[PDB]
Amino acid sequence: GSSGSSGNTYVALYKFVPQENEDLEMRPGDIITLLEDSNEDWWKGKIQDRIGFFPANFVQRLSGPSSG
Repeated sequence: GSSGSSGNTYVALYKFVPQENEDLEMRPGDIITLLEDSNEDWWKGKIQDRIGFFPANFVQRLSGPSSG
């Protein structure tokens, strides 16, 4: 990301099954790059070799390594 602004990463909790191209496929344990967060119910991101829309209730914003 050239001169990125919002570097928010999300880790897919469960596997998603896209019915149409528009939808994006993800697996439990992958890293998705949140690109568009205008919506609230569903968010858009970018995967290694995959791309598209996906539900937020499936992923969990990655805050970071919790520690004292």
